[PDB]
Parts: sequence; structure tokens; C-alpha cells
Amino acid sequence: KRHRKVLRDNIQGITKPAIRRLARRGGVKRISGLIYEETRGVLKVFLENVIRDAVTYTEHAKRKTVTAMDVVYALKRQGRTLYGFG
Amino acid sequence: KRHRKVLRDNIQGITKPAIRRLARRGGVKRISGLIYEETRGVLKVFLENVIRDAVTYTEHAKRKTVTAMDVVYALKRQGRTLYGFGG
Amino acid sequence: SGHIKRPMNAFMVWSKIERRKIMEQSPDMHNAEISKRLGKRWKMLKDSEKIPFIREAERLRLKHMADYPDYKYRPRK
Amino acid sequence: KPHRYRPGTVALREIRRYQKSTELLIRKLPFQRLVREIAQDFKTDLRFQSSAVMALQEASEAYLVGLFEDTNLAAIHAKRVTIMPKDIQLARRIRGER
Amino acid sequence: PHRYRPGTVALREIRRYQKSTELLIRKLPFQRLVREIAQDFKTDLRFQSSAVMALQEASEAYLVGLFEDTNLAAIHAKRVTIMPKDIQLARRIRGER
Amino acid sequence: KAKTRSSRAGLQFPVGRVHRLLRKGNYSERVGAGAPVYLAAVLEYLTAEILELAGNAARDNKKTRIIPRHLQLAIRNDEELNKLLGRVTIAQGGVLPNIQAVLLPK
Amino acid sequence: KAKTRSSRAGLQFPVGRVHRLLRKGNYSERVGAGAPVYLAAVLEYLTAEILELAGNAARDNKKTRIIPRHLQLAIRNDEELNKLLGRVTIAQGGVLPNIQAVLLPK
Amino acid sequence: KRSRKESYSVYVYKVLKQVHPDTGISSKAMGIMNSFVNDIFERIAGEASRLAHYNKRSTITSREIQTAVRLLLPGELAKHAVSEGTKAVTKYTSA
Amino acid sequence: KRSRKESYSVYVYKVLKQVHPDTGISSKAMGIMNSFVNDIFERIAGEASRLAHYNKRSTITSREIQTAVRLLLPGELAKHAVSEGTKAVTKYTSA
DNA sequence: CTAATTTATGTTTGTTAGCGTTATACTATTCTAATTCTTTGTTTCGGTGGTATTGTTTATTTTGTTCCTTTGTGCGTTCAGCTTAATGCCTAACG
DNA sequence: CGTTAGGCATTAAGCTGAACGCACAAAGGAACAAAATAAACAATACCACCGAAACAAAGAATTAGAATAGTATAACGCTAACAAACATAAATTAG
Repeated sequence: KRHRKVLRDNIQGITKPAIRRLARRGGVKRISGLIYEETRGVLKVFLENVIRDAVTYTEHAKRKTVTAMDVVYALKRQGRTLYGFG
Repeated sequence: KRHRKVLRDNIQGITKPAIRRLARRGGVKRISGLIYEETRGVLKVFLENVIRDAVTYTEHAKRKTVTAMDVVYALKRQGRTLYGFGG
Repeated sequence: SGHIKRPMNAFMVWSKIERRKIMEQSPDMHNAEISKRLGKRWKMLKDSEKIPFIREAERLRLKHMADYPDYKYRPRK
Repeated sequence: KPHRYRPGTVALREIRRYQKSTELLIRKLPFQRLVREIAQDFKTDLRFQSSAVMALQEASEAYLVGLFEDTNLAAIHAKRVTIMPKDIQLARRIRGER
Repeated sequence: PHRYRPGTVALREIRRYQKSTELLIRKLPFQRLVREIAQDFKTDLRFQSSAVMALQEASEAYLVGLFEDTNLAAIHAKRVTIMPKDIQLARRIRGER
Repeated sequence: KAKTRSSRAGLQFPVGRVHRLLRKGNYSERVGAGAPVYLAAVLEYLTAEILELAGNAARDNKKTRIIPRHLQLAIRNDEELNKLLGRVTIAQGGVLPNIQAVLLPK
Repeated sequence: KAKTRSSRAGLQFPVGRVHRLLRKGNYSERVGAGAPVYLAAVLEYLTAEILELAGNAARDNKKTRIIPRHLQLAIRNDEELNKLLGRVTIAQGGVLPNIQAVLLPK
Repeated sequence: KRSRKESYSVYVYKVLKQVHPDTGISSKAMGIMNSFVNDIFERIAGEASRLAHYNKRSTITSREIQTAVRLLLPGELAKHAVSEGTKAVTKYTSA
Repeated sequence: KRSRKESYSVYVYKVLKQVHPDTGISSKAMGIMNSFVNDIFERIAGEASRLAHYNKRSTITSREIQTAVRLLLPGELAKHAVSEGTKAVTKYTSA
């Protein structure tokens, strides 16, 4: 009905047997129970930094959408360069 | 008892009390005896990196001496900028 | 050991005799503070008081050049 | 009587097959929802390209995999295998994060 | 005799050297070490005194950073001491190996 | 009568020198006239934030001079200046005096 | 008859494009004529070193295509390319498969 | 008749006398403040340069400096610096 | 009649056919190679620019590129790249 | 203590916002397909506490060992003003 | 899209006198440092355990995929007009 909306509680969408696969890629053999909320918070602050950088990048350009090039520049400014998007 | 002198071994000058002082500045309550040689090797490879970069700097400018600014520029590129020795 | 020493200048022989003077008049004094005071007093001396020392240093320089005429400094590692 | 494996036995095979395989391990739609939830607070009504959310997912998986490698290094160093949140906070502290 | 407890003098030196801002490496042996290493990359390399002072200051800073990370890793493993595995871990996690 | 650009903005840092450093620093071909005024403003505010905390540290230590131990104290004690100067070390500065609580006796 | 600058040096990368990127990239006011030739040389040698190890990885895996898993394998297995690309992560690359020896059973 | 070191040594003292009239400053701390001013100038001008390149702008105006300030300086320092900056250009344009 | 993306996609394939005739390449790996070429170009040109500024040189010649190659690339990659580079300028100057 | 370095005025010029248009990928909807997240019941094993042996660090005293701060002199290194060839950038043309 | 033939104006190699920087003479305890030692407390070896995490099967619930239509938006091109570089005369300031 209305295009405008608001989102909430999306940090539960990154689930616990989807954290366990990211852990077991990195070589972890056993994962404790309290890892999940702390890793979600780490992910939250990392996404908040890189997304705020991408939003300032796209708002300087007088634009309304977020390209992948601005996410690449935002990860370049944090010193984690991404290869594969230009 | 008697004083002992060893040829070369430039890394060794960095004495054992002068590393205990470096760790007491870092807030260390106990240092084992196997730390001094490892810390000597760490300082050796660190100076090897910074000295090689400063040597390439002063060699690009064809200068036989190593000024302070070359050490600042060599330390800047490894993410450890020196304040105070001029920009 | 075969090492040729540097000849003394004016300030070294002056500070030598004056440090021997201070060590025969004053006990319990650290030598770094002695040399700091000796440099201070040598910079507050007038140039009219220093010509015997610089002349004596010049006599040591002419004795050095007459003793080694083919001498040239060679720094080594 | 069904047959059961042991804890850790299946875990090594999972570690091997996830280190071999190169896909993304968290689904694209919850990541889209979380990225659009977070980016409201900086400017509302933003459009996210699918390539931008994919690039954020690649860098997100890379950052968390590197952090879990350092977490396993720190947990192995303290003579453990079960990593703990203090290992995460330590490996963030040494790294220059906080 | 009244000898101090093991570590109490270490604690007083901790507070003294942390309150102090002095250089903890003597200037002549560091000069000898710098002019001993740098000959291997190029010969006839004199150094300015400010340059070797800068190298000593930066090595002091790098080592006290390495040692606070080392003590973090050692406290984390339930140890008051420092073993070289702590230095290995602090160099590995920082991404220097 | 003409008045300087540093006090046109009501500042201390020279607008002309930061303009000249932006020109000869090779950052772009052109540079806007609001750029050196803005940059001198953020620079003057930044060293004002440094020197205010440095003066409070030196007056807190019952000293009357700013030695770099005071600059290192004022930078490391702060939160949002520590993120700006986290990698930079300070000459003759020392460390922030803090000892881990498990090393201390009970 | 005139011959291109890319094959004047006997290379594949275009000297004119790296010259144009050095000009409009704003690195200096002037740029020497040996600079793009040298830069195309080190660039062509660098991707030659990447693609040779990538082809040996893909032929070692009994594949005939270079997917980025092969690029990540060729970069992470090397020593002096790992120092060049240590901070850079690779899209759809995965990790270098290595498991710590204490996790493995005896 | 030596050539003169171009540095920011006087203006740090002017700011210090504006903010703290009683306390003096060392010489080596003045050198540290000079190095800090040059470091922050390089950071802000480098981010302004790469932002003008990412948008294909050949002119660095105050918008790029404002965006770079919001990029580098964390926390309340960002908005405080932006308020100081906009106060400065409104002062410079009102005169 | 779209404007064309200026990229290094053909020359990476030319180098690949020079070094490996049988194996093909993806498109996304070609994009990765394009991003890698642009990353290394930025690193080398940034070090060459700051070296020309530190020596007050207004011209970047091949010496600055050679010094920057010796700065960034570690190990035998440095001297291999320098030998390739000097081979290229001797080829370019002999012709 | 007076050269030099910022500031102001008019001119050219080249950059950029405004405008129009349109394409184009983005967002939403509704279906099936599939796949995977969460619940619940085993099960087994690693973090943690507690105690004992040991191994090695610390704090101290003795005895070498060096250092440190002072000015003048010798020598090698760098640097700045002036000469001068090298060279790269611009334009016009060509492919 | 990429390369090539002639000016010209900027720029690095060349050169020399001059100014900088560093080592070192004596001193002579001060301050440091190496070495030997008592022992005291920290690292560590081992053992129990218990609750916490892994494993499994089922279903649910979620994402994937696809066709599609609207649709905000972004990316193309003209155009003005505006803002910034540039040539040339004060001034204050400052090392």
C-alpha cells in the first residue's frame, strides 16, 4: 500500500547455524554458546562504520542510491581493499 | 667476574637491563629469560625494514648520509608516524 | 698500543688543571657537574685571559706537524 | 540402533568442505534486510544495488572469517579449542580495532 | 636482612618507568647496532644523530606496544610472566609475520 | 584599508598559506575559495582541542610548560582523539600510566 | 610505417593508457617518458606472475578455467605475493585450506 | 641569511595564548604540534583529492573538505568541526 | 552507443595467451585482474608522487618508479621487476 | 628590521548545476521449489577448579665498565647559486 | 582509440665555495652493567566433573527463482553563469 516503511530486529536474520559456517570456514573446531550475540555486535559495528562511509560517499555525489563502487571505497578507507567490483 | 668481549654481534649491544626497562614501561610484572633474544631478533628485523626503506630514500636522492626525515618517511609507510622530527 | 692520541687544545689542558684544582679543594663532587661548571666558566672568561692556552695549543700543533709531517687522518671501521 | 558420530569428527569434514568451497554462507535476503535496516539511521529511503549488497556480503564474510582465524589462534594459545567471547575481544584489541 | 617481596620492586619500577619519559636504550650501543646493520644494505653510511635518536625512539615505542600486547596475551592465558609464544601470538594477530 | 583573510574568518591560521599548500600540494587542478577557510577552521579548532587538554594536563600536574608528556597524556586519555591519533606515536612522550588489575596485589 | 609504443618496449600493456592515467591521475605536473614504459613493464610482469601461478593451480586441479579460487590459492600459497596482497581479500575466493595441527586427531 | 623553515610555530602559540594565557610551551612540543598540523593537513587534503577524483571533480570546494571531515574525525569532533567550518565560511562570506 | 568502460580487459587476456594458451578465464576473474592492475597502479604512482615531492622534483622519471618498485614489492619480485623495467627502457631507447 | 608574502581587482575560461529525456535497474507482488533454520532429544567431552612439584625470576651485593658533559680542530657531506644540455608538453596530422 | 614530427619552456645533471655535522682529546666518580646467589612464588602436570556444545531427525519457515509492471532514479546530452586561475599593485611581518 505504502512505499515508506521501517525495519526492526534484523540482526536475528543472521542466524546461529549461519554463524557456525562462517566460524568453521575460519578453522574453528568448537564454538561456545555466547559467541553469537558478540559476533552480531562486531558485525553491527563493522557494518555501521562501512555503511556510514558509503552513505557519506553517495551523499557527496548528490545521489540517492548506494552503488558497489562506494562500498569498495568505504572498505578502502578502512584498509580492507576489495577486489572484484572495479 | 672478568669482563667478556665478543666481536661484532651488533644486536647484542641492546643489553638485558635495557630490555627489562622497556618491558617495565609496558607494564610487565615478570619477564622470563627466553625473552631477550627473541626481542633482539624482533628489534633487528624492525630496524632492517626501516633502515632499508630509509637507505632507498637517501639513495634515490644520492645522499651518503641518513637524515631524520628519511626515517620519518620510512616509518610513515608502515603505519607508525613519528611526531616531532619535522614534516 | 700504537694509537696516536689527539693533541690537547686550550680547553682540555685548562679544564685538566682546573679540575685537578677543584678536586683538591672540594670533596664529594660529581665530575659531570664539574665539567658543566668548567664549560660555564670558560665561556664566561674574556678572550684576554686565554692567549697563553691557545698559544700553548699552537705549540703542540707545531710540535705535532714537525713530529709527523706526512700525517693525514684516516678514519677506519 | 542407529549409528552416531562423535563431537568433532563431523566438524573436521565440515571445516575441510567449507575451506574448499567458495560460496557465501549467509543468505542474501537477510543480509539485504539487515543492510537496509542499518542504513536507515544515516539517511532514510536509500536504494541498495544488488551488487552493493553482494560486495558488503563478501567483505563481511571476509572480515568475520579473518576474525575467527585470529580467535582460533588466541584460543589455541590459551590451550583451548572452544573459543570464547573474550578471545574475540582480545583478538580485536591486539589488532588495533579497540 | 629484609629483602623485598618478588615483584614489589618490579611494581615500583613499573610505576616509576611509566611516570618517566626517559629513553631506556643507551645511545652509543644503539648507534653501534644501527651502523652495524645498515652496512649490509649499503656501505659508507654515516647517520645524523637525530636519525639514530628517531630510530631509538620509534623502536622504544614499537617495543612497548609489542610488550603491552604481549602482556595482554599473557594475562589472557592466565600467566603473569611473558613467554616467547606470547610475542609470537601478538606478532601474528597484528599481521606482521 | 584592507584586512587579512585569516581574520576575515576570525581565525589565527593563515588562509593564504593553506591555500598555497593546497595548490602546490597537487591535490586537484582547481581549489575552491571556501576550501582553505574551512580547512584553517577545522585545523584551528583541532589544535585548540589539543592545547586546551594539554594546558589542563600541565596545570593539573602543577607545571607551567607544555612538555610532550602532557601532549601524550592529553591524547591518550581522550576517546575521540585517540581514534584520530591511534597509530601515531609521540617523541619523548612516554605511555599512558595504566597497570593491569591482575598484576596488582590484592 | 609506424609501430606502437606497447610493442616498442615489446609488451602487451598499452603505454599510452598508463601515460594518460599518470597524467589525469594527478600525481605530478610533468611525467617522464620512461615512466609509463617502466610502469607497464612492472605491471605486465606482475600479472604474468599472477597468471602463471594461476594456470599452474588450475592445471594442478585438472580444470581448464581460472576461477578466483585459483587466484586466491596462487596468492595465498606464495610468500612474496602474500606480502604484497596481505590486506586485500578476494571476491568468491575462499581461504587457503590449512588446519591447525592440534585440532587434528593423532 | 640562512633560509627560513616555513612552519606553523607562531599560530599554535597564538591559539595557546587564546585558550591558555598562563601556561607556556616547550620547543619540542611546538615541533610536535607542527608535525601534527602537517599530518592532519595531509589526511584531509588526501581524502578531499580522492573524493574529487571519485566524482570526476577538478575543483576541491568546501563540500569535499566537509565530507572528508565527516569521514576522518570520529564522534562529536566531526559535527563540532563542521559547525566551526561553516561559521568560518559564513564569516568569510558575510565580510 | 553506450559509453565504453575504459579497462585493461584485453591486455590481461593477451598476457594470458602469451603465458598459458590452453586455459581460459572467467569474466569476474577478468574484473578481479582489472581491479588488481588499478590497485597496483595507484600504489606505484602514489609512491612516485610522494617521492618527487620529498625531493622537490616536479617531474616523475623512471628513477622514481624504480625506487617505488624497490619500496613496495618485497623479495625477489623487486629485482625481477627492475630487470624487466630496465629491459623495457633499453628496448624503448634502442629503437 | 626591511625584504617577502599575503590580499585585492579585473579577465578569461572551463566547470558545474539546471533542465530534459529516457533507460534501466530497483522494488514490489504472487506463484512454485527447495532448502535450511529451529526444536527437541541424546551423548560425550573440554573448560575450569584444586592441589603438588619444580624450575627459574627476582632482588641484591661485588666488582668491573662505561659515560658524560664540557670547547676547539680536523675532515667529509651536503647544499645553494649559477650553467647548461635534456626533455616533456602542446599542436597538427595521421592511422 | 593510439602514435608520431617540431617548438619552448620547464627541469634535472654539472660545478664550486661555503656552511654543517660528527668524532675526539682529559676527567673521574656516576651511573650502569655483568655475575653469583637464596629462595620464593609462578608455571605447570595431573585429575575430576558437569554442564555445555555437538549430532540427528522433522517439520516449518524461509529463501530462491521467475514473470512482470511500475517506477524512482541515474545517466546520457545542451546551456548558462558562475567561480576559480592568472597578471599585477600594497603591507605587514617575521624569521
